[PDB]
Amino acid sequence: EVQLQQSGPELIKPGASVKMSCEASGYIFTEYYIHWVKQIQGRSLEWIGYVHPKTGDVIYNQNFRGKATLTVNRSSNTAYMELHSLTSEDSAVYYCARWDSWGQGTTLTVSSAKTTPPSVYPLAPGCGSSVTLGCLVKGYFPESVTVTWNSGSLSSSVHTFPALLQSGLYTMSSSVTVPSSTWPSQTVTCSVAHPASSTTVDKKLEP
Amino acid sequence: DVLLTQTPLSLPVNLGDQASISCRSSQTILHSDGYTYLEWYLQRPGQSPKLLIYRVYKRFSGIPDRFRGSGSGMDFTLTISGVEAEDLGIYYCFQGSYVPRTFGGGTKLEIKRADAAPTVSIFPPSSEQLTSGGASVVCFLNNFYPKDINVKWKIDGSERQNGVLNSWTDQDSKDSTYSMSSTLTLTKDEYERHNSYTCEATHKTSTSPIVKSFNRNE
Repeated sequence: EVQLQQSGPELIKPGASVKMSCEASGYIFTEYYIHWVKQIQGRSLEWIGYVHPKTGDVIYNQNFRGKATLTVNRSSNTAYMELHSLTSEDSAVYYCARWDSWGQGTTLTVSSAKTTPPSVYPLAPGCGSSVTLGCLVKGYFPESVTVTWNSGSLSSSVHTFPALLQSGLYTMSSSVTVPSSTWPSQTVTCSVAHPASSTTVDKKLEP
Repeated sequence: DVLLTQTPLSLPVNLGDQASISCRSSQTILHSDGYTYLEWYLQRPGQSPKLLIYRVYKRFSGIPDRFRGSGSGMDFTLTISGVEAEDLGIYYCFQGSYVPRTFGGGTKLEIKRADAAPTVSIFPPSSEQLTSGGASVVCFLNNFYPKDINVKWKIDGSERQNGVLNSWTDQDSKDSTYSMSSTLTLTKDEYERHNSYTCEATHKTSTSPIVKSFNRNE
């Protein structure tokens, strides 16, 4: 039924601007308001404003006046939000939402640092009886990466540790625990995907 | 602006028991049209917020009857009875009676379980890594409960604090445990001037720490 499709993630220099979209489908676009919400660190939520779709009128949160500009394209069933004079404080996940359904969110990173592909190193036991393996994803930018173990066959016994900052770049890791029977008799592989740099790294962990 | 304050910040609860979340506003949410536009949202990890309750009590379509909303004026309550495993997440209250519209800070529901000691695995720096001039020693502390835990690194028997970075997972959705990763990053030169590297996990499941170490010469 109702669905809001948001534009992809953004990496923008400080001081520049950016416009993200919110395509609606499955209902009459002119009948319902489209709100824009900012979420900080996946927790704190802030309402930015909504736009009268037919008349184009907009109701703003005063704290976002001069920072956000809400528009609509009635023809394409799309709502737009433009953020001006970006600073690192504007780095957040931005949602567009009807009263009924929310969009999947648009991640915005405001930084002068450029897209950095990750270094991937295996984590194998040195020189009972479950064996924990891992892969260290170090020095990438920006978020995010996805570590897939054995094409997804191993999912229940996986720990994805959230990324932290290290020397201005992100570092994360991922563990998998398997029966000592499984490895190294059978192959265990981590697949690191970093879409921002169009990179996929596959590591076959060796004893 | 109207401020929404939720209590508690974190709600540990057993499965099948009743959880209650408070939402207090600095001003009355009763609008001039006679309606009270207070809503409740749930955000599971990795997902967008989903609507649970609107206009104080009205359940959204597809929301089970164990979620109940109540209140008026400046005091509102979300009750869950009884808690299921899929209810894990953060619950927000939201008012739409004023401009600007404001959210509560969020209440993190937490599933209680029996105490579990962490499983500690230490990993020497990969040989692939030493070509870059640096060395990261990784220590995994997986599947422990409760979430409060302490990691201490030792190099040749002496505590090391410089170069330690830690990351904590959210509560696991299947076994309700927590995991943690600790990384000691040194230069290659310093890493090779020392022999034994130790990862010590201090957890309430024992008055003594769990010690996992390795000797670089082995």
